[PDB]
Amino acid sequence: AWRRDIFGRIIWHKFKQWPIPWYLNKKYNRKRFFAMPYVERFVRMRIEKQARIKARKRSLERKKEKFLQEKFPHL
Amino acid sequence: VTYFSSRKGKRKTVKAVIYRFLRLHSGLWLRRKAGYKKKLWKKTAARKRRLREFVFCNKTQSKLLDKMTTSFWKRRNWYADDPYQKYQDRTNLKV
Amino acid sequence: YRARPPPRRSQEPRWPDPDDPLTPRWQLSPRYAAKQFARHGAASGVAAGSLWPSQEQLRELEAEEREWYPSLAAMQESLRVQQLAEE
Amino acid sequence: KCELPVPAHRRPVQAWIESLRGYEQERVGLTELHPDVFSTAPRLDILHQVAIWQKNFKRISYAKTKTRAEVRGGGRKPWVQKGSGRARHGSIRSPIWRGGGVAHGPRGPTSYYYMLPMKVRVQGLKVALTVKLAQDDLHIVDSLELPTADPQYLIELARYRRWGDSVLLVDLEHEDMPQNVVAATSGLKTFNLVPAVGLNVHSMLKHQTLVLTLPTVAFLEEKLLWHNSRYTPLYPFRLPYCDFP
Amino acid sequence: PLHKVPVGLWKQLRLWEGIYSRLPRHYLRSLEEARTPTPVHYRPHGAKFKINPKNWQRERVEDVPIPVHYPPESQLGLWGGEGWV
Amino acid sequence: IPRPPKHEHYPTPSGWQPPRDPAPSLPYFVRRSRMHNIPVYRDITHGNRQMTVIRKVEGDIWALQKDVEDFLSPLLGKTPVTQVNEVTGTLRVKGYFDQQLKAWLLEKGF
Amino acid sequence: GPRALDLLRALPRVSLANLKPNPGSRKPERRPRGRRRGRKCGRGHKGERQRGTRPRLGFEGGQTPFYLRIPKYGFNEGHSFRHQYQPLSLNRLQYLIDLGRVDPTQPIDLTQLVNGRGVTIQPSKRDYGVQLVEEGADTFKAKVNIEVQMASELAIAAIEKNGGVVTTAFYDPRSLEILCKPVPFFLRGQPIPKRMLPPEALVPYYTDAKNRGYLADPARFPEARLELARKYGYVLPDITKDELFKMLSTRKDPRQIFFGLAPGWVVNMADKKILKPTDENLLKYYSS
Amino acid sequence: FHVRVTLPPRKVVDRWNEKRAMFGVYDNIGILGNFEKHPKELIKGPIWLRGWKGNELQRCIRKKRMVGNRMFIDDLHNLNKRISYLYKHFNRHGKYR
RNA sequence: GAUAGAAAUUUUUAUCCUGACGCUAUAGAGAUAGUACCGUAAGGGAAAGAUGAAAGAAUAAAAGUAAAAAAAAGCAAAGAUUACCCCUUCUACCUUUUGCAUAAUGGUUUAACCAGAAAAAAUCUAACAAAGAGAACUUUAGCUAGAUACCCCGAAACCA
Ligand SMILES: [Mg+2]
Ligand SMILES: [Mg+2]
Ligand SMILES: [Mg+2]
Ligand SMILES: [Mg+2]
Ligand SMILES: [Mg+2]
Ligand SMILES: [Mg+2]
Ligand SMILES: [Mg+2]
Ligand SMILES: [Mg+2]
Ligand SMILES: [Mg+2]
Ligand SMILES: [Mg+2]
Ligand SMILES: [Mg+2]
Ligand SMILES: [Mg+2]
Ligand SMILES: [Mg+2]
Ligand SMILES: [Mg+2]
Ligand SMILES: [Mg+2]
Ligand SMILES: [Mg+2]
Ligand SMILES: [Mg+2]
Ligand SMILES: [Mg+2]
Ligand SMILES: [Mg+2]
Ligand SMILES: [Mg+2]
Ligand SMILES: [Mg+2]
Ligand SMILES: [Mg+2]
Ligand SMILES: [Mg+2]
Ligand SMILES: [Mg+2]
Ligand SMILES: [Mg+2]
Ligand SMILES: [Mg+2]
Ligand SMILES: [Mg+2]
Repeated sequence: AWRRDIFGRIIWHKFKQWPIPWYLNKKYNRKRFFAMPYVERFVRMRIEKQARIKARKRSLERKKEKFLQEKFPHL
Repeated sequence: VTYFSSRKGKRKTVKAVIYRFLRLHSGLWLRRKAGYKKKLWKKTAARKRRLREFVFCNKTQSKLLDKMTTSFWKRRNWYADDPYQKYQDRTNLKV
Repeated sequence: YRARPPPRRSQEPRWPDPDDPLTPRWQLSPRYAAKQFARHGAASGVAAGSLWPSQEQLRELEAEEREWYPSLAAMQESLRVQQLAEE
Repeated sequence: KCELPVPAHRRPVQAWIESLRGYEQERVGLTELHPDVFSTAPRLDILHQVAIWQKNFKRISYAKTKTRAEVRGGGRKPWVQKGSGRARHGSIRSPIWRGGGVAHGPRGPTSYYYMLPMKVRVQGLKVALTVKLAQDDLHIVDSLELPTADPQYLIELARYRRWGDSVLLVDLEHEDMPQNVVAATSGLKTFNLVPAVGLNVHSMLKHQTLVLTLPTVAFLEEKLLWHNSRYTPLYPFRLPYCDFP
Repeated sequence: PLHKVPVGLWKQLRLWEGIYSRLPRHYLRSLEEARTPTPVHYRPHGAKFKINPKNWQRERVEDVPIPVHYPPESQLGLWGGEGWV
Repeated sequence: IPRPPKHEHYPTPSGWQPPRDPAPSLPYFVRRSRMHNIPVYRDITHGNRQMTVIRKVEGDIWALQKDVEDFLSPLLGKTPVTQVNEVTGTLRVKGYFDQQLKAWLLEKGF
Repeated sequence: GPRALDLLRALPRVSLANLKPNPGSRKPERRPRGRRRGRKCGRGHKGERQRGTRPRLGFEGGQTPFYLRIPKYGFNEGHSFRHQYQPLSLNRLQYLIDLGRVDPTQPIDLTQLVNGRGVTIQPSKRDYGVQLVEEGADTFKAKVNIEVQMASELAIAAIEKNGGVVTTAFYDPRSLEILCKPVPFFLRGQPIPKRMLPPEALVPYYTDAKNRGYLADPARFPEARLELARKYGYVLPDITKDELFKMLSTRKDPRQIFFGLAPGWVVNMADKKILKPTDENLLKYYSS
Repeated sequence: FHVRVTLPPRKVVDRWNEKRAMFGVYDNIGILGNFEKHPKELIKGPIWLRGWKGNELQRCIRKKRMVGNRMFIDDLHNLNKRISYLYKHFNRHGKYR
């Protein structure tokens, strides 16, 4: 199932097999799948961090098109 | 003085200049004479006169005062009834 | 080279999406509607009767206007008590 | 004939009307030009002023350098104040330091925008025109109907008339330019083709010859002359006025 | 760079997309509109306009709510609309 | 701006005199203001330097300089100081002659 | 014309390549480099100034600051609420009729004075209108209908002598605005509101035939007006007998902003069409 | 101070390329065009800087008040800090007081 | 006091038309990487690439040295000379100070980095002018525009 871990990433949770029901399980119950309040900050930063990389990838490729077109006067 | 405001970027004015002075349009700055409400009985009638006066501020003081004062108090003003409107211009000044 | 088309100010009525989240709320106000009538208003397809106050707006304007701005006769009578008291 | 009154003490100007169909039709006619536009006292002063104002006022330089605040890291005193026996420093991003901040430098997107006052820009176009005329390099045309879309025809036409290297062709509106002009010129570097709404000083000086259509001149003369006779605007002129559009 | 949309609007368009989009419309509507809670701790002045005693002119006067924090236990009982100041 | 109403009587109550039907033959001319007033103004510098500026002059200003200073010289006993700006089409003179120059350009009917 | 012109036949092309701005236009900036302007760069030596921190402007070095020793005073006191009236001299008025900016033929109120650019009103700055003065008193030959917010005796006199009618009318801040720059108010596209009544203190000024106040009883108009002549010694003209009479008579409601229009209306200037309410509550509102 | 040994390929620039020939074309648009659009609208740039000018402090405080809430966290931070610094520096320092 | 600082009420035309009087390997992002490395940890945090189509073809210009160790004398040079010295004549340089050859400070040397920003008032140039400004303002020659202006490094602390 799609779940949300403590780090604010949304993850694909691979399931597991247990001899007992989940609410009777120690180790399962002390796992936290959910975000707490403060994490919301980092989430944004992640976005932003990521958002820059796309931003300057584009801006590079655009450049590579000028250079070539001024190195090679086609047509 | 605040030469640049926070929110407007403008040049702020000092209020405590304004509460005690008056600017004519000639640039002459007008003021009370200090201590005129102060210890009257102890004073000679002559002094009392000299104090109850309104007086003028020398160039230094004026320029200083202008710096602490924005455009808006330097604008021209026509008040109805104005006691001081009689005064605002300069006459016969040959320098 | 031939020049670009000269930049023109479109003279048609112009209405933003009311439901677009990014569109400003100053362009979504009643006043903007009024203004748009003023500009063209025939073509702007603005409901004319809306350019006047509602019954609520009307009765409130009424309430405040009779509140802070008395009658001429009433102001003269407000002045007679003063003048006679000072006499 | 001029569509507008000349002042009493001042006689108009006259320019040959050339047409564009034959190489060999040079003076097809004669036009009276208004003295207050094309005879104005030449002032290179304002030419200069506005020429600059053209260059700059559009300019936004995006150059940002990073202050000692905006550099990566170095939020700390590298070593202690005393006893090391070397020069004291704060962060390694002190501008003194190699990879550290830049003291002053450029800042951010930065705009130079200023409005040369109205009647000034106006009188600038005035002067530019007067000059293009007085230096003999202004050529009025009627028509602009072109015999053909072959650009060599145009180049060679400028050749037969000793027009010099470059040319700016001015027409009344964007829609009404005949198709042979558009065709032949859009494939040319030196010649240019523009609606008279985009007539401008910089370009006027940038082209060794100015060429004006008759409806264009009758238009210009008016639009510029409007301004010696005009009030100071109350509100924006784009708004309704008594006389004014 | 910038964001395509301001972040104050991030929690709303949070709702326009995904599972919230199949939510009952009446629900979202009772959620959108925030009525201004009853004055409890602060005491309101009646009029929109009130004369300045010092200055002697009519003055536009507005009423600012007072921040009131609710301990988690507040949500467990019925506190009648009040809480910590 | 309205072209000012032709009257039966000149000068008018406020003192406005139209320029003539012909213009003089003096080898210079003075455009009236966009208000049809004579372009003679007064201006100061540093608060103490008094000046008088004649504007909008088309022709040889040098001549105008001759005639102006020769008009003023009986008044001051000495030629008044002059700065001619040929490119500006403008004349400048030390002191306030505003009133007298107004008249003197009503004389020649500019 | 400008023989300068014929000097340009001689010279090479004016182009970008050759341009000098007017001498003394650019006064060149200098930079603290070199032997002269480097080394302390006109900042002095040490102390406070060299480090850029010298104290704020009003400061005396701790001696009680000049501007602060002096006692406060009612001066600029309530300066915001003191009414202002932009003056208009008669000389300026004669001027403006003379060059036919404002024409005497049709009525004259503030709006017209504005459109001739003869006066400038900034209502936001507590300007309550134009007021009249006597400067061209003897100069004044014109027969005119004038409506101002304030006028002085001598002024009223100098218009009477020539046979015009002066009325003192008041405008509130808002209505005054609407008055001065009316076209942009229309383009606002809001109805045309009721006019305020003058405040209480002002009431006595506008109820006097003494001032020919617009709210005054017309029964005293012929009286006090004739009185004006005996004081200033001239024969009072008969206005009722004149051709231009019906314009001079022309008044406003105390509720009317303009000439010919009415509270509640709305102007569509695109369709060149006026709009009036047929609803009753509205008419009771704006006609009251 | 070691300087470049070999001549660079001389950069050839046609000043007759499109953008340079067409420079400043619509500049007079308001005037010649019976003003509707202002020269301003010929300005293509950063949202807050169109048809406006100011010293650093004003620029910054402007970018903030306009695009502020659309900025990234970190840039924003640096912006508030630059603002503060500038406040302190323009008001509180100088030779000229 | 320092400073703080509103609102009523007003203004705002479409998209289209992307770039660069931005950097070029100490610059430009920390970044060839959050890598080595440094911290128990939170945390800090680098430096470096260069031949040519083809390697499926093998400039000699910084300090520093070497070619060439030194010859009675002395801020090292200068005036000079037939002649390198020999002769004669001159208290390194910055900062700092009343005053420094000072036995006061700083510095091995080379290279690259490395520090003056603001427009109230004022002047200067100009437009138009009882008016001027492309709205809002200011005016008893004035308004409008332009041009002219106010650095760099450093504590001990302080709060989270
Ligand atoms: Mg830091
Ligand atoms: Mg620290
Ligand atoms: Mg530190
Ligand atoms: Mg680095
Ligand atoms: Mg760096
Ligand atoms: Mg002056
Ligand atoms: Mg020095
Ligand atoms: Mg020092
Ligand atoms: Mg000292
Ligand atoms: Mg005023
Ligand atoms: Mg700056
Ligand atoms: Mg792009
Ligand atoms: Mg690097
Ligand atoms: Mg070597
Ligand atoms: Mg020796
Ligand atoms: Mg010594
Ligand atoms: Mg000592
Ligand atoms: Mg000593
Ligand atoms: Mg010693
Ligand atoms: Mg020693
Ligand atoms: Mg020692
Ligand atoms: Mg030593
Ligand atoms: Mg020491
Ligand atoms: Mg030292
Ligand atoms: Mg040492
Ligand atoms: Mg200034
Ligand atoms: Mg500088």
